[PDB]
Order: sequence, then structure tokens, then C-alpha cells
Amino acid sequence: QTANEFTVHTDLSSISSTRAFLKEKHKAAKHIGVRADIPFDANQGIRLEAGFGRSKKNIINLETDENKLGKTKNVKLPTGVPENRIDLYTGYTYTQTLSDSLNFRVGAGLGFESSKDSIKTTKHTLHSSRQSWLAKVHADLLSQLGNGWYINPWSEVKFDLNSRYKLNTGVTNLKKDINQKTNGWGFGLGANIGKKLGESASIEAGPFYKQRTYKESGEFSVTTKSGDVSLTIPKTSIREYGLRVGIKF
Ligand SMILES: [Zn+2]
Ligand SMILES: [Zn+2]
Ligand SMILES: [Zn+2]
Repeated sequence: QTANEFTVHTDLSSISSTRAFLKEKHKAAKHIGVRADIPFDANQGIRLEAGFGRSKKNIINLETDENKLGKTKNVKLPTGVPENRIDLYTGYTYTQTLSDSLNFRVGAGLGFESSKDSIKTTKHTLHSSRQSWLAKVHADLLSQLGNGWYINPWSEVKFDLNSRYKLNTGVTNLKKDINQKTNGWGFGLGANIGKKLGESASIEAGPFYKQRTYKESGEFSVTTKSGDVSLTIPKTSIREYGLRVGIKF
């Protein structure tokens, strides 16, 4: 008597990272997701989400070992847009009717993000990884426009509780893998316009903007036949602009 709502969506976006050598920065990305909003007190609810995203990576070779070559200064040390990523989220929600035309919902919960990227170097094919446990808060408004039409501006903010960057370098004779804590945060903003058509079913669409940042890691070193070497995982800043299309059951 205040229904379960299930939304499946797809986004098409332009995503870019933080490159320091006049490179092409933009990548096409796509994400698919499902959200379940399940009421339990009918002011209060649970929100669950799962998602899967991809961007194409194009093979670009690099001349380095362990992944830091013959001379120290700066040249790898891979970060940027992930090739594949999955996200999961579970949280609680609270919804208030502001007027007969307007609903206000806020929520908070726990999220998990895991992504992978493949790197091909002369000697190796390495895989980088970013795995993050995070806290997320979200807020949105649902305003009725008439005839079943609605607009739904939304926002969310997240911050890492424990986010780690990994690179399977022990495979490229450092004999040791890289696993460094790299906490950050992110935010998202958008607005959907939709049409609630003939009971329980809605179609909606709208633009969105997202930003994700990971802080530079603490210092660490590795073992090279030609030495110890100092490494930092670089501050990483991702920006996404896109179009989301969703179906709400
Ligand atoms: Zn570009
Ligand atoms: Zn999405
Ligand atoms: Zn090697």
C-alpha cells in the first residue's frame, strides 16, 4: 500500500581521467543497472542496487619492467578509466510527502565497487584493480507535472571507507604484488523526466554527471634486480557526463 519499485536502466556516457601527456582522455562508457526500493514501514524502506559498466580499452604498449623502467622520475604507473566495473549497494531510505505534488526521499547505506583494467607491456600483461567499500548518501525529489508526467532531480555523495588499488606485479618479477590503500570520494547529480504510463510502469530519461576521486597512495617501495624503487599511486580524478534511460516497474 505504497509499492515496491524496481527500475532497470542503461547509461551511455563520456568518461575521462587525469592524464598528464596531452593524450586523448575521453572514453565511451556504458553501464547497466537495477534498483529495488522496498518499503517496510511505508515511510521507511530498503534500497538495493547492482550495476555493471564497461568502457573499451585500446591496446597501447609501454617499455618498462616491474613497471618502472631503466630511469626513475615518472612513467607508468597505471590509473585512469576502468575497462569493467561492478557496483553493489544496500541502504535504508526515508520518504516524506512535501505536498500532494511532491515527494522527498533520502537514503544512506553501504556500497561495494570493484573494477579491473588490463595493461599490456613488453614483458607482461598486467591487471590493475580498484576495490572499494564505501558509504553513500542520496537525496531526490519526485515532482508531478500532470497527466502522469514527472521530473526527478537526484543527487548522491559517497566516500570510501576502504578503497585499495592493486596491480599483480609479482608476476613481473618484483616477486611482490602491489596493494595500496587509496581512499577517495565521489558525487553524482542528474534529473530524470518520465511518464508513469498505465499502472506500475514508467519510462524515464535524463542527463547526469558524476565525479570520482581517489587520493594518491602513501609511499611504498618495490624490489628490483637493479634496486628498491619508490612508488606512489597517483591521485586519480574521473569525470562522467551521460544520458540515462530507465524503465520503472
Ligand atoms: Zn577526447
Ligand atoms: Zn548506470
Ligand atoms: Zn618484467
